[PDB]
Amino acid sequence: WQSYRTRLNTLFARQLVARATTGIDTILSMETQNIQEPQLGKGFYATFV
Amino acid sequence: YKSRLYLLWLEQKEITKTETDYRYELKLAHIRYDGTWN
Repeated sequence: WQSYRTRLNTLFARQLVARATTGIDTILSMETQNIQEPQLGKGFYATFV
Repeated sequence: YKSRLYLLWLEQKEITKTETDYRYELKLAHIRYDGTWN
């Protein structure tokens, strides 16, 4: 949209499947909630303080 | 794959061209979280 990129989908569930093999205790854990997804095309991340 | 069980198999379909020949397809299915299959 103009110069913005909005993520439309998610890959969370795909990574969740492997974690899920140990049950609910893992599925609902904080570590699970820290799953990362790929960046939206060419670009980079940066910190501005 | 992706720590999930998948079943992969090859199937043969008979096609009339007459003469007989065969078409081949590969199928893949997997277990869902509720135990059902896709």
